[PDB]
Amino acid sequence: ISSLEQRTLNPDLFLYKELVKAHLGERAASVIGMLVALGRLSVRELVEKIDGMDVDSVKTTLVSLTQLRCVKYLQETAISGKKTTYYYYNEEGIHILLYSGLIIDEIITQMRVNDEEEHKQLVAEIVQNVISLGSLTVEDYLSSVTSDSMKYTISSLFVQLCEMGYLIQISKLHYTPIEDLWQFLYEKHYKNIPRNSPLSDLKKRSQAKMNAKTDFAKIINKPNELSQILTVDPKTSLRIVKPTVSLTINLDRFMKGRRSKQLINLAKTRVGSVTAQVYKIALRLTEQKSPKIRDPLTQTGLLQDLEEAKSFQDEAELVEEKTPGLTFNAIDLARHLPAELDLRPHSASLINSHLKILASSNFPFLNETKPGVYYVPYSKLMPVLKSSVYEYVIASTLGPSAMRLSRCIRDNKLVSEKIINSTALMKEKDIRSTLASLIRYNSVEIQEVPRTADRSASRAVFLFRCKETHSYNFMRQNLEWNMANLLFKKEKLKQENSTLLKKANRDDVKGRENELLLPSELNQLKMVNERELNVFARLSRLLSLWEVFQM
Amino acid sequence: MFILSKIADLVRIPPDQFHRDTISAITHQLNNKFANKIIPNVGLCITIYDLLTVEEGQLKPGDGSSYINVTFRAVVFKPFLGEIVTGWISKCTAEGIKVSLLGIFDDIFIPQNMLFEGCYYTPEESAWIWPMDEETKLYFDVNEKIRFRIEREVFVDVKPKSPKERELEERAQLEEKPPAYALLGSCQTDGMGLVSWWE
Amino acid sequence: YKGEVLGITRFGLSKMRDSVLQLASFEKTTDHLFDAAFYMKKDAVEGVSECIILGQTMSIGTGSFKVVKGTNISEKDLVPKRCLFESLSNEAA
Amino acid sequence: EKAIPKDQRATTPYMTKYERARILGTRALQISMNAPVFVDLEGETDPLRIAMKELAEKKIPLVIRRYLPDGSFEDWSVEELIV
Amino acid sequence: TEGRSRDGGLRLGEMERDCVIAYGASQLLLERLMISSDAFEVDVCDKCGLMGYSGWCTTCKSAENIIKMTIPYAAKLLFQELLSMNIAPRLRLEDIFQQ
Amino acid sequence: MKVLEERNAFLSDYEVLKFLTDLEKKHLPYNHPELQGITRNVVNYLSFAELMTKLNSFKLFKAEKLQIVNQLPANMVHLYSIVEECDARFDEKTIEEMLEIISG
Amino acid sequence: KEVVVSETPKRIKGLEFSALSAADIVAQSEVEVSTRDLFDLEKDRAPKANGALDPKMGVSSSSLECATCHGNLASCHGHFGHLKLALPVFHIGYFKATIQILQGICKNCSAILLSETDKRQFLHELRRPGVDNLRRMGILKKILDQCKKQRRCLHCGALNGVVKKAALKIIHDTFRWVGKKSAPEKDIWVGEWKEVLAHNPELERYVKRCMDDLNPLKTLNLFKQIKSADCELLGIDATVPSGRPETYIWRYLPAPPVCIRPSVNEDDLTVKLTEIVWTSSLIKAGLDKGISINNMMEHWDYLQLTVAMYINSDPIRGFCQRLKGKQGRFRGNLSGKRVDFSGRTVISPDPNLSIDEVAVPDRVAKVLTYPEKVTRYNRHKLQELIVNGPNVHPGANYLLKRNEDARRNLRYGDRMKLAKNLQIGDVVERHLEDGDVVLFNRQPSLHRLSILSHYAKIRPWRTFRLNECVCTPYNADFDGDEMNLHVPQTEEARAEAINLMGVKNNLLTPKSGEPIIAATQDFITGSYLISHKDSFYDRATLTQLLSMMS
Ligand SMILES: [Zn+2]
Ligand SMILES: [Zn+2]
Ligand SMILES: [Zn+2]
Repeated sequence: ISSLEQRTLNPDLFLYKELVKAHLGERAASVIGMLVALGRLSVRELVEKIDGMDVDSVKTTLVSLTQLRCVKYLQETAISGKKTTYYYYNEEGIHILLYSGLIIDEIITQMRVNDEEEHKQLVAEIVQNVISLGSLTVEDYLSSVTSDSMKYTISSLFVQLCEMGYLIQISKLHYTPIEDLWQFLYEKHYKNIPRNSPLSDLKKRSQAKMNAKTDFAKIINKPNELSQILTVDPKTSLRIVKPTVSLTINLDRFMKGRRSKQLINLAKTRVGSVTAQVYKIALRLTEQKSPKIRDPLTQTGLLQDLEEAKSFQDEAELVEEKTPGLTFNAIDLARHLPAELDLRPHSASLINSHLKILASSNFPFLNETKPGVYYVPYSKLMPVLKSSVYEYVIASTLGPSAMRLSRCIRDNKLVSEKIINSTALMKEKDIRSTLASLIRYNSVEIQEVPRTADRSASRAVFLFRCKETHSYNFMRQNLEWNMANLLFKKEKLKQENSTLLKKANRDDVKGRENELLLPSELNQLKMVNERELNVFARLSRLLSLWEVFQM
Repeated sequence: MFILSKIADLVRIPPDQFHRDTISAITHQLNNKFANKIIPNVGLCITIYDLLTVEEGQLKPGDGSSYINVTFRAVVFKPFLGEIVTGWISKCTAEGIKVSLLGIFDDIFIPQNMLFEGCYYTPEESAWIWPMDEETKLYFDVNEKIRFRIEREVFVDVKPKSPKERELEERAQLEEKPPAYALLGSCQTDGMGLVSWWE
Repeated sequence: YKGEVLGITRFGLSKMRDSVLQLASFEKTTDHLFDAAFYMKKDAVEGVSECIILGQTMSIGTGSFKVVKGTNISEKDLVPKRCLFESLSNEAA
Repeated sequence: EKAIPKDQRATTPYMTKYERARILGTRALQISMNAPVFVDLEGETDPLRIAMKELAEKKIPLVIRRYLPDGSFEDWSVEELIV
Repeated sequence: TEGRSRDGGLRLGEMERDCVIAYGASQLLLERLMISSDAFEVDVCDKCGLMGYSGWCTTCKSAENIIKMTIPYAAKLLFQELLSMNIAPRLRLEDIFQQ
Repeated sequence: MKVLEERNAFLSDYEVLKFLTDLEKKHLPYNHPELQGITRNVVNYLSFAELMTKLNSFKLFKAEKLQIVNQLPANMVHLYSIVEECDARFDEKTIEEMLEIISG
Repeated sequence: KEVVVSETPKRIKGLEFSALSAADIVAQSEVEVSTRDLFDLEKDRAPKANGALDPKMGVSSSSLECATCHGNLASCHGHFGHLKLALPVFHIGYFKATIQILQGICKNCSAILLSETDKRQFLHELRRPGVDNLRRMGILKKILDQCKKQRRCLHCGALNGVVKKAALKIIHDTFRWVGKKSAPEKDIWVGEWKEVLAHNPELERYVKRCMDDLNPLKTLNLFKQIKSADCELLGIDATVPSGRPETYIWRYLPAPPVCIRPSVNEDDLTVKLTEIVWTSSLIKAGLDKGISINNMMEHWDYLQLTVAMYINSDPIRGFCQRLKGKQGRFRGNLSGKRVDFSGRTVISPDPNLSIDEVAVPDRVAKVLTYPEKVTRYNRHKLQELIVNGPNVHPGANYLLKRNEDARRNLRYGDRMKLAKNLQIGDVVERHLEDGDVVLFNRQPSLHRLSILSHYAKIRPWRTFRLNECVCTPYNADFDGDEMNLHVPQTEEARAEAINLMGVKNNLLTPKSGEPIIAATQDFITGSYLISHKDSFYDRATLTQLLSMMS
């Protein structure tokens, strides 16, 4: 009765096999199950691993998974000359299946600042089939609509929404792995050397590297460059979309807007209540030009040495305060500050009054270079954002006393139990219990001393570290397993009530005032689709906690 | 109703039965295996109709009995969708009716939605009554020639329980099982039900 | 026959015998079958050491062949039967 | 798929002594399970020595499936082999 | 059992096994080692490869694909001592007869 | 055990009754507790070369055609019960024309 | 009514080896062993439920019965249980291979410490058709010593030293490859000692020995993040759901069946299982009442010590000690084993019986039987053996009917009644007769001719009498040594023994194709003394001498 078979699954294999078995069929899950469980795979390798589908029925799925961006392939060859495609998986093609209810209700809430209209029903409908078809142009969607009063309306909001982000065209860089896109680009700048060049080999290595570093950042921003918007007034409507491009959705602008949703939630518990609203519009303006939640240059390798991580932290702190969009003052907020703020009329001097208070808090919300020019730090706040929410998931679940030790161990950072009860104020068996229920998770390690020759625990005192990444990666996937378990029990419940749901779709297409049935099962259907909507409620609640540690 | 089915199988001929003709020696073993027995998911076999292909008899190092791979055809009671079938009424239960078929296949059930228009059960005499007309109340009596159309066959995959559970129910039995294969008969249209209404 | 001089000691049989239970009766310690479980090896039951461990007949000597009892059908009565409803239904459709 | 037609049977026409022991051990196993014998047994009861009689007059109704290491198999009747 | 002052049992061990392999006598070796020393009718499972009781598999609660085989009891005793050491000898079975 | 195809062909019940009468002559000891009982209970339960032509000339469908020669309709409503769309798919005058085929 | 049941005779084609999951151990379990109380002493020392020796796990006596299959000691197959360990411990058999994958992962984010360009190069070397066992173990070493070469990760900026042993501890030193460089890991390292060493400098003497330890509560949690696209690059192949590397840490422990460890006197394994349970109880109750970290580790190193003694114990026998030695399983129960229908007797000479015969004592022939299955041809013969019964030699000890699956003992009852009712398929066990195939060896069995096959001959003394020309392959003489007679029991095993192992067919050694059964020491002398040049015989002496040999 207790799900113990699922306690032994790889929680990303158990997740990714469930985000496609519910949405796609049970054949797409079998393919992408092997791609997670075996890495890179050919087609002639998948037909030897699956054993239950032949060489063409897997090719039915491969041309459909790439439609939904769930496969990030590569078409490369050996030295003999046979071009063998090694299909991979990608997570962001699966996360759009995971965030799929949040993406629609984000673009609804972001498109309430441009038109007071039913676009919250209408722009939700256009984004509903940019995801369910993955890649599409505009005119095939314009082919299905007939009324030009609405056809011009949807074509207007296409270029309006794509103006401020959320949609870019598809490319091969969307379907090629970043670490293999990097090394081929790294080898463009290696064989371009003069033959028998007198440069030393470490400098020969660095000549290939920093030439490719700005070259790698160039290729990523090529879809971020707005060349798709270039269809300028052929008869009217000074900017519209390009028809011949296949227009997809990006996630790096959504997650960036999703990160900004987290930071206003941190601010509501530390720095006032009305001034956090001022903080909300502040980050909402300087939003699209913000750096990503995760540099794709990190996952290309490049951390074999110590200095390139320092080189990454050079440009990471560079962009948060030396970007022409990301430098703002208290003057610019009132241009987009709406009405009904009621900060007791609004004026930029009182804005700078409540912009000063977002500097003096211990959390680096808004530091400043110039006294009017404020900016939000990202390399300094995001490694303390996740440290704050991790302390309260421990506090909510393991009691509030477990929060006390998890910070007392954090600053003292090699503390022992003789020093705990000096710097804590509980009874010692209560200390030795709530610490014991906290080593079971990776929130603390234990640092032993070998007082004797061997590392004996008889006469030895133990010390207590608090590692960041071991405590986080465990909490990252304790949620990710719980996120996947919850969809497993969703799908198992819908599949055992299949003869109800088949009757609920066929006999009563319209006649649901009586169901053309008995009232002894519509109440039973009521407690199915309530739990079927309550499970996605707990999904979105959990997904906000999970996405913190993704950054 | 009666169809044939190409079935491949591995038979065991004990070596005392080598004196027979090898055609009749195979079919005797096949009739031991298939007569009066539900083939899973195709219905009730009756006899073995012919033989199509035998191999050469292969032997284990265990015993001397030869093992022949044989493919054959057998008669099998599989009535198709919507077929007018007769029978003889066994008992009128409260929720439906079960009708015998002269010991061949007695697991027939006709539910409420498969009866006539307005049939009600009488617990005082265990009989179904249908109010036909001004002369309303007709009689679904017991052990007479019935006429009814089947609707759907069912394949109850019977499943043996655990030996700790198989023995505890056997222990308390000393002081019903689900039929593996059954039919959903119906009396929707006129002409159905009793044959005496239309003989 | 593996290209080098192997020898009939413990390393030479490991080159020869890719199996687990044949080398297990060779050994005097026990960790030859823990990395059989770790690296998840999957051996056949072909060699005569593990044939008699698992109790099934080795394939040398009298197990080298198979004995078959020939049937005396000779395609005589393996003509199929009538089924003259298909002669009826050919005229139907 | 796999078979060898009896005009291109490559192997030996002589009965291997390992074949002779399983043929007599099989046929004696059948005879002890009440199988009918084909030789005029002169009042003997033991199922081995009856089976040795049948191999002398070549009256033993078995064939031998000589498997080849590729997967093929030749079939040789026991009255065809040379003992 | 062991010894002389019991009922008895004469050990056939590791060196006469070698002798009857050299004769090629394969059913004697099957009989003298398994059939008349320790024969054991056991119930394997076909999808798991583990041994079930009473025609019933335990690691998959079904009597469905249980096969009944004869095996040396010392090989049964071996497998249940390997499952306790946390290795799993999973028997992979197949049919004896070509189709 | 494998069933290769579930329905090789249909069987008109005269073929089955002709088969099992030959089985009773062939099996007259050969006592089966299961076979000999059920092959007796099916032949009393079930209780041709000229009728196999005129039904096929009517262009009725072979699925429901077999039940005409399996059990014989003693009434017009039973003949209505076999063929679906008896009044709509074809005319009325040939329906009683099939009735003397039943008596013949 | 009833379903067509079918069965095919099958055959083992392979063994597959893997560890079990925590879900595979529970799925085969019948009880969860939770108490150390073997017996409740108030109910006459009966085996207490949910402890060890619980009757759902099997039975040790033939009087009591099991609680799962309800079979006695003869027919119970034995049933497992399991045993949930709080604070998991390292498996002692996989402890070498727990090391070899900690030498292969990041130890911060637990990603593999390899680049991609050689990774897909390595996977081509392993997925190729030319892979053998030690070939793959050679590649898996070739990709492990290469993995110990790289000093940082590709996924995070952590640096990684070496990881090795310490008994049952695993120790990572992050440093020893920093030299003088690699500041920020060392900076937070030497920064955090100043919170302690500036308080109590007694621990300053032990700073060079304090390294980053890897206890099984965080070695387990480090294994749960290896993201199994590269477990096959650790030699795992994680397509199987028990592939995953954290299945090699003892979270759950199977309690073996009571058939594996009986009670004659508790067993060595039964007393080890309770000790493991007791330690787990001390640990689980200690984690909630509040115990110190100094004695939590003292118990949890002791719990790991017991399970280490449970498998190896290297003076009690573990499980590995039951499998090792020439008295253990592999040579002592699987290759060699005491057999039935055998006898052992002093040998003795007999020139009068043929070279293919052996003289069996008629006291052994009364106890060594043959399962003669009755037919048409020996129906009258076996009826005479029934009525003679077990105590005269042309006789029989048992009778096993066609269906009654229990041997009627001919010592009791009316034997004339059972002889008229002798069917055509039921087995008598008749006494060893003249001409039965027997086996016969000397032990020490040096060569192939050291076990041969004869025809029995039934004689009135108490000793085996082979011919003297046959004592050369056994390499024996008549000085008090003994031989071993084996009576085969099946018609196939009786016919392979007389035809392949017969004396007349084995008259030559296979070593060189030379005669090995020929005239012995005293049959060469009497033969030389006849064919000596001056022996002359008349008709009276000659024809008497020709009648000696005939
Ligand atoms: Zn199983
Ligand atoms: Zn039991
Ligand atoms: Zn790393």
